[PDB]
Amino acid sequence: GHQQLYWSHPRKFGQGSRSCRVCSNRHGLIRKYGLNMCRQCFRQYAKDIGFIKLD
Amino acid sequence: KSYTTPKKNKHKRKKVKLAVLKYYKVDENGKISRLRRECPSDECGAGVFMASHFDRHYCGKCCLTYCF
Amino acid sequence: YKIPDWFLNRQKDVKDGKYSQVLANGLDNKLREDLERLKKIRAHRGLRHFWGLRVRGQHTKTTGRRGRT
Amino acid sequence: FRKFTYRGVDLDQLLDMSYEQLMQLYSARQRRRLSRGLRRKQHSLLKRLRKAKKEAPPMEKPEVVKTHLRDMIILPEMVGSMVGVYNGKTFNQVEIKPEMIGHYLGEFSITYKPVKHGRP
Amino acid sequence: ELNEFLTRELAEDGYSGVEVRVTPTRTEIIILATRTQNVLGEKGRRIRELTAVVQKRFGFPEGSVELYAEKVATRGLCAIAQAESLRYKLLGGLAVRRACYGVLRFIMESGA
Amino acid sequence: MLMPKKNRIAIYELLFKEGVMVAKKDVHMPKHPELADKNVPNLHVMKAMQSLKSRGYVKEQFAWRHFYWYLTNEGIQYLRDYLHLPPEIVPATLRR
Amino acid sequence: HRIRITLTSRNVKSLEKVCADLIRGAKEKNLKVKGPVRMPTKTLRITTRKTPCGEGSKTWDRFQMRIHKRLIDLHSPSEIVKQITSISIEPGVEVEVTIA
RNA sequence: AGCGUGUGCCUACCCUACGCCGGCAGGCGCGGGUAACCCGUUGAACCCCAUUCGUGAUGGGGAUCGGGGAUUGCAAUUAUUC
RNA sequence: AGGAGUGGAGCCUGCGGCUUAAUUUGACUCAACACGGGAAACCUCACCCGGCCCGGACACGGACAGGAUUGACAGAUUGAU
Ligand SMILES: [Zn+2]
Repeated sequence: GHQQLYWSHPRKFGQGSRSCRVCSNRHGLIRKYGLNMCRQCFRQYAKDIGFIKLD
Repeated sequence: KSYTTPKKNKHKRKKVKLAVLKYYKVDENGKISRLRRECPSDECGAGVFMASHFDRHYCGKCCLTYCF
Repeated sequence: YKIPDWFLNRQKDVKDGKYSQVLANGLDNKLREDLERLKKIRAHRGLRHFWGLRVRGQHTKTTGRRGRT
Repeated sequence: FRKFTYRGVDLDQLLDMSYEQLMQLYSARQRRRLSRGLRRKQHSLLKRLRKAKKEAPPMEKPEVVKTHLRDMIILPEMVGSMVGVYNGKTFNQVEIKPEMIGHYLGEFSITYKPVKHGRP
Repeated sequence: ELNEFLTRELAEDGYSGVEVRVTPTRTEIIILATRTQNVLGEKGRRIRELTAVVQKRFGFPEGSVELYAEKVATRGLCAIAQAESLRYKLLGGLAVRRACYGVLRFIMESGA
Repeated sequence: MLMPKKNRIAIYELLFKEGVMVAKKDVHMPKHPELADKNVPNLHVMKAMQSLKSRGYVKEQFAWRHFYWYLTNEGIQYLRDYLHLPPEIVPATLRR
Repeated sequence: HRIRITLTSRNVKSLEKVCADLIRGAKEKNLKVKGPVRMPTKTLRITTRKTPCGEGSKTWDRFQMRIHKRLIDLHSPSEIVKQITSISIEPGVEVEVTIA
């Protein structure tokens, strides 16, 4: 009943199957290399990982 | 608040007091008897009874309805 | 006369299902009866054809000014 | 009065005829619709719908059932009934012609009304 | 993630920085703060508590990490510690001008 | 809020041996990772130990998508009162 | 008999000085060793916008690692290789070993 | 030719050579790669050589529209895409 | 001094306006208009039409083992076992 009403829409694909690992949002994700996080949290936490500006 | 659509309530449990009287019966001696059948499933207990409707019945954890 | 079945302009017709290669009057009459079939059956594509707009479902907010004034 | 024929087969021998050759007789879209396993993992709505269409009233006007699903493939077993269909706000009470076969139920349910332009 | 976790944690102990040293069968990390007698807790309770926290959270086998605690020398030359000290001074209701003059006087007394 | 009675006792006894547990911030995925030997939900655990936070036995602070929790002397006293164990046994949080 | 030592890091000076440490240890142990060979450094390019909102001039930021990789071949028994990789461990570099 | 990319914590969606079926998009086994190793000596386009076309809204241009066949997905009608 | 162009033709996309149960909204000279990394079939979703669950912790006063609620099969019901 309610337990199968809660699980009706599969999450095997689409934008809803992933979100940002910090701010928990579903816009502007980075799926490269397993970051799985949005571009502006990436800008906030870029240089601590090692993403340093040379180019 | 009071909208255009009227409010409809859920399945309210009526206070059916002294339902234990419907579990068993007392004869002249100390022997016991029942008016409800026994579910033989392993998921059902040995003391768990089964419902009483006009045509069929209904189990507890089993939810099997034996129909002819 | 050794022509493949997929090399035709009309395959699996609605009336007989045979593989027919229509001609100019034939294609004109078949398009006319198909348009009147959708108009009689009252589908979305028939309504778009009766109104005289696009049937393939694309944007026409900005384009399509050549239909009328 | 004309004996109408759909894809070269008449109504009786498309009515009593089996599902896999029906899928063969259909087009490419309906072939993939019916050839992707059992319609039970997600199409229980369609299952209950065509069984509620399968139960039949006596000889009068047919019963009305309402659908919230516009992606129905028309079958020979459910043709000739009276079905209302949801478009988003109201229900479009429409009749099933014998020539519905091969289409979708959403095509015959118009959603947006035609527009009219006055003074911008 | 570990740096964000420790900045969320040690808001009153004056956290400065962390380093991760790789070693087989020993995931050695060293914490750094402006005070070492408060990060351990009572008889070193909080340090092994957060050791159990990171061993349960990050999926490592038990006993992999062993967290030490080192007091940073020349605390006035670290921007994190001075910013946290100024935040602590502002949180006490002090005026911004006197606190700013005090921290800049301490910074120039440190030798910057 | 209809937690089975075995679940709260299971949460309390896993909390007794190690005085911290972690929870991913998600009320949708039900299966707890390191409670793989039994069917234990996640939102029920979250709401129950949030009620423990509301009482004040534990201390709760937030993270990226995870939770962390603490056990004080009053918290382990309440846990020993609830589980009905003598004070001769000590949790590993307060031990070397 | 053919043990292969793979070294990867991000800083180049620490990696070259620990490669010098390995080659000097192999020289003082008086065994046949081969010098390091340099793979091309794979760049880690991710380009993203600057502003959070959708206002302003279209400006972009470019970020990079410099993954420098070297590997050496040791014609030596495994026990001395195990004690060399047990000693002299730094957080700058990463030591990977394999055998087939 | 050169930047690159390529089997994943929640996850299950990777890159494809080789051998058959089919005009075609596509289908099954067959193997490698956690990557200077395998796709891949990445036989790319433009360009070059030889016929056909001959100033014509024309073999330029391909909008609009009808039918049929495939893959993705739990589902494509308001043509998903080809 | 020039070269390539745009603005003219068709198409894609965005904005204004009209219409709509709803056509969600920010941004209007450089310094907005293929911008929000916005190529939206479902999630996205913030808009509308419909019905369920609480995801109202904790204190105070009522209720309580004789009982405080959830979990449904026969036939009507939207939309659904
Ligand atoms: Zn039973």
